[PDB]
Amino acid sequence: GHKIKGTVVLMRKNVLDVNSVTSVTLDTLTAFLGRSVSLQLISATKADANGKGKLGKATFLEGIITSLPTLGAGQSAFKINFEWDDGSGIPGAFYIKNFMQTEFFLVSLTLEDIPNHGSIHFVCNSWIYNAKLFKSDRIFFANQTYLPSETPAPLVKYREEELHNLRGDGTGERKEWERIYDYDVYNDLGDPDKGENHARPVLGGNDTFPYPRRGRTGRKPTRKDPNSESRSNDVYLPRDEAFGHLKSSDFLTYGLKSVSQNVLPLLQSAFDLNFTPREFDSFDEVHGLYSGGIKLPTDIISKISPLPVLKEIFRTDGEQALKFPPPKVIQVSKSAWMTDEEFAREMLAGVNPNLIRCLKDFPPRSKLDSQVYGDHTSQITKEHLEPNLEGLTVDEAIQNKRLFLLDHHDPIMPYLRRINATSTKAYATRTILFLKNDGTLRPLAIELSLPHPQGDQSGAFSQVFLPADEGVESSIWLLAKAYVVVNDSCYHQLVSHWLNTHAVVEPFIIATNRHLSVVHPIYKLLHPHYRDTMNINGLARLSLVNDGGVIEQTFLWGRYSVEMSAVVYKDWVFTDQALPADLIKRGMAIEDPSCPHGIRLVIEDYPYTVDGLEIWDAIKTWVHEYVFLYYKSDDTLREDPELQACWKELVEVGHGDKKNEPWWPKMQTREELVEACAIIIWTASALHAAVNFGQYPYGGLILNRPTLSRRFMPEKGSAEYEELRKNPQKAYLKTITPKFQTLIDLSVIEILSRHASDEVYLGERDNPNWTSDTRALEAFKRFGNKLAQIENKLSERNNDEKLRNRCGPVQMPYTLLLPSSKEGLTFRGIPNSISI
Ligand SMILES: [Fe+3]
Repeated sequence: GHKIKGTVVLMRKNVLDVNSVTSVTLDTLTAFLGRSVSLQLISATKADANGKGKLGKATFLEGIITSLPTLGAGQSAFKINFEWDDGSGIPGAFYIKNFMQTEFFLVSLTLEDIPNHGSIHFVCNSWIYNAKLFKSDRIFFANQTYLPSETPAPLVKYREEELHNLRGDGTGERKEWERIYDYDVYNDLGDPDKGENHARPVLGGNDTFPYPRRGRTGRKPTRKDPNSESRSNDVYLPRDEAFGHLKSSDFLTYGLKSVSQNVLPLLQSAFDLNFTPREFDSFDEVHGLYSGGIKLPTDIISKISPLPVLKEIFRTDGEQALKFPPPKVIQVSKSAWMTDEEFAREMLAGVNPNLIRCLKDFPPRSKLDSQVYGDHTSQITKEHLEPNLEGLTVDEAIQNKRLFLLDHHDPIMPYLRRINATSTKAYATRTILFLKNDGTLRPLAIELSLPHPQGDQSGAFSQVFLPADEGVESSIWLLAKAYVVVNDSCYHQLVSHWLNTHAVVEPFIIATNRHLSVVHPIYKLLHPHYRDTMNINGLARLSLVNDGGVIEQTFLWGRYSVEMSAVVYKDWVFTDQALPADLIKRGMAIEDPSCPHGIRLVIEDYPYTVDGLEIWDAIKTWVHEYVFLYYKSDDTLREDPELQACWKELVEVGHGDKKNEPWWPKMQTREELVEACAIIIWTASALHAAVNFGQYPYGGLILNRPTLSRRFMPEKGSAEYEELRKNPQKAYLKTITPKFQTLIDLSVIEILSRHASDEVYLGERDNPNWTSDTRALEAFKRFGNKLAQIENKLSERNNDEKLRNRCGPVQMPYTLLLPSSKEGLTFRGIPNSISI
């Protein structure tokens, strides 16, 4: 016959494992070499008795390869030669068995060949556990992308069985070594076994709290409630969805889990004891968090300094102190955050730049049901509006599209009575803003509403606040804006960020692994965009969005945080997530064929939107060229059974509480697929980036983005209005997030706002050689060069002195949508995925 020459690249557990890597020819690789690892090649063109591809001989690893041009940090290569000939046909897949015992990460196999056949490459990227754990061996396919014509006949069944194996069905407790993808509802956030103070409602699968599904973990049900799932310190995810890293430090989720499992208890021990004041007393003390920091006791700066990942996150000085980095919002001016101009600017270029709407009718109305803040309206009046600017009437301002609204009235309202019985004291707020002739936005009125004067039957008890530049009235005004911000923070955290990116995306990763083979073109398109997502979500179920967790302890909606986001999810519409649709729904753009992206913006200098359209367009373009390389006609897409079962399950099961909505694209047209794939990529990439990487740079100062309010507005004559009059900084501080919780927030948002050093960016960036299809490689290249052109374009805008909203009084250039970034707390970079 002949020998096919093989190269296997893999990575040792010790090189990727969090417990080993902390730290980061003696020759360890010898153990991979006797009878330790086998491979068996599978024919793509020659079949057995009943259709299935013929198997070569299981062949063991033969020899260490010291060096190759393409090798790479932490990678080890091994020679292996497969006995094969003309008659065995061409290899298209292979089986690997690891007899070793310790798992390793299989990166790739390269076969240099026989025939006029070129090299066959296989990109595996899978941890291979001990063969005894399996039943049918780990299978990998070559490079070649194939619609489910599935394609080569001898591989058709292997293609289908791999998927059947991945779906696993839906019983059993899920184990570490497994790769089994399925759905469940959010029945695991509570701890009712610890008491019914800790029970939380199940989210999804019901009409009160509909929600996307999450990865099934199959633990045993709680003792006290058989519809909730026992808690574990170890949350399952399909193995391989959990990314390892070569540098200690890039294990960001470790740092998050440790903030709570370790840094928290031992920050109380110097509060719940007493080495540091329990409360801030001036704005100067908040700023010293970035300068000399807080001094702590040696006992406990030794418990929270010699732990993993958290070194390169808090800055020590000599000894005691836990320093924070100065956030960008204060780097040029420490006081600009208080400006009305910066308050309004942040609704266009801030952490949550998503929400503003154009006022179409007046006064603003509520969509709440039968009481009257809400069938009719808001209590802001025409005389409340126009102070120093241009003498248009409200009707004229509206007609000329110059009035805008930030409406945080309806979601918190029905829960206000309850949240206001805790330590939290909160309002439902609306804000009206006006676009000046200078193109910057100005806040004109803030309405602060509470429930049920008497009741919850004709219901709003509201007061309105108007701008003031001097005196007690200007402190009252700063407190009004804070009542707005605390509302905005919470909606940003639970809805714009958690729900709208993390939660909603997860069912797509499940649907995709369950139904599209790794060889499917659509699987390859989308795959980079799911990196580490299920992992970050698995940890947020454990430590972020859970009954005792940091989100419940920090943000306004408290204990009702997650259920409230399920109610918001009642209004979530997939196709309104596309940016252009989002802008039109909010009144922020109008369809217009004259213009650069078919859209004319109201507010031209809206940073998020103007930069985001560029990125949106670039993704849709790439998604179009790709999908039209593979789908010859709309009929070809209607005929794809993997794409159609994937879509069906997504709509019917994954996002199953919305199964009967009318807006779901039917995958009957190639355009509809491009639209859905662009939305998914958008969500996981640029939207998530926009709403996540500005958290520390903007909210790293608690004063600017407080997370909760604890005191009602000082009244009239009272002592607290007199205290306001005397030491307004202290009255400000009494109202917002206390020092303790500020510390935890900062610690968490600091890690969130960082990019790991091994992040993979949109930027044209991908893992290795993911496809042997040269047209797709090329189109992919055109996509990166476009991103590079847009990066220049956007940098040019930040240097355009006429676009004041891009900088503001804070002198903080909007760079969140620049595709490239170096790493760390940067204020930029678009990851392919929701990876933190
Ligand atoms: Fe995130």
